[PDB]
Amino acid sequence: SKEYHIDEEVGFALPNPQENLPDFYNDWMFIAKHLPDLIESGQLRERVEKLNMLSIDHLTDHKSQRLARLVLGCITMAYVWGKGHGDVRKVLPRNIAVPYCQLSKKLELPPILVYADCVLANWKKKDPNKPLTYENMDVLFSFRDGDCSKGFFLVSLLVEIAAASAIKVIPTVFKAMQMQERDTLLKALLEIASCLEKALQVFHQIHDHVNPKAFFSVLRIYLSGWKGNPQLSDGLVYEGFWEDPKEFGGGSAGQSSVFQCFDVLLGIQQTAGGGHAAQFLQDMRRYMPPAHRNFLCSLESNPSVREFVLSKGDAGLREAYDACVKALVSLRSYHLQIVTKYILIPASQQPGGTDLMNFLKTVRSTTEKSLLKEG
Ligand code: HEM
Ligand SMILES: c1ccc(-c2cnc[nH]2)cc1
Repeated sequence: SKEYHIDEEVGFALPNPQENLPDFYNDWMFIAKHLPDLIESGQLRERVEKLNMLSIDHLTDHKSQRLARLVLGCITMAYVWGKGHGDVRKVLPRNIAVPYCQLSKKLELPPILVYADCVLANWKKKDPNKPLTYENMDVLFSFRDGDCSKGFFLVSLLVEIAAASAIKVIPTVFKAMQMQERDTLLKALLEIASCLEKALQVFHQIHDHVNPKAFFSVLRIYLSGWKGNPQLSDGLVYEGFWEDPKEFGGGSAGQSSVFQCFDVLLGIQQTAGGGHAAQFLQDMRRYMPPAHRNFLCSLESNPSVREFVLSKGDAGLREAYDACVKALVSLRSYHLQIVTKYILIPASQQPGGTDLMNFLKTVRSTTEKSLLKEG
């Protein structure tokens, strides 16, 4: 279980992320902490081009390597996208590309900013004795003033944390199936449903902290990657590390282990078949920390909860199972309504969307298809 790097309180999020690196990395830190100013005044690219190549050896534990990935990922997005108006750099200068690629190799993550960087490791409490609540929290790194990165990253994190309450019930579910403990199983499924239902109320905060225009025209640009992307159609050159340009997708909650883990738990076969949705979410597991992709693989290998419940002729168990599935459907329906507000409407107002909505609707429909009763 410890091999899976799951926290009792914060689940897949990194507990108490580190905020400072060794003084040896001050040159990186200085750029990452001043991105909005450096990007806006046109100083960011020259500063990156001027860095000396720093060795990754003095980053000696997981938390410091994770902070360094966050730093280097944010700087890389700023260097590639610049001021976010379509002037793009196609080559990442060796003095940053090399350590970023070596550090990424060591962490078994791709050399692009991922969800586990900009959400799961990108946070702090304001006051260490107050709860994990939005008002008591902040992000460590933003891209531009007004980009709403705080509201976007933290609300994602707060959903991620609410879902965590359900993760610790998972071994109860499997124990109860194998021990033939019907009441324990039912109580465990109801508890999972309850937490997933709570996570939905958390998502409502998106409307308070994120504004559609800033999201659509700024933050979305900085989180974009270079896979299937016409602005960088062969991907990015990581100078001095690979000879040929490489394609990696940009930051995506398709990379969240929370939602992928409940679909697997419940037998929702989100990654089955050869369709586009299934392959994208399968591919995103490559963008998750290895301990969390290990967790998902081990869930896949357990007896099927859905098969257990379907074979008992037990209405209580069916209804509890269905409450879990329904909770995921309600989350995904609410999320679709967010996407209409934050992407479809802004894109209509500026002087594509259907493929996005069709991906999301495929995943919601696959979830709905798992209901045992029409729920
Ligand atoms: C402004 C708010 C948001 C917008 C515009 C938005 C947009 C999108 C888009 C475009 C995708 C498709 C995948 C991709 O392009 O990378 C997606 C997928 C997804 N988003 Fe969001 N999102 C928002 C907030 C959230 C939050 C707060 C969460 C909670 C962690 C979340 C969880 C998901 C999940 C899990 C997927 C994968 C599909 C699924 O499992 O249903 N999103 N989102
Ligand atoms: C950081 C935080 C959230 C996201 C996201 C939300 N929905 C899809 N991706 C991507 C990066």
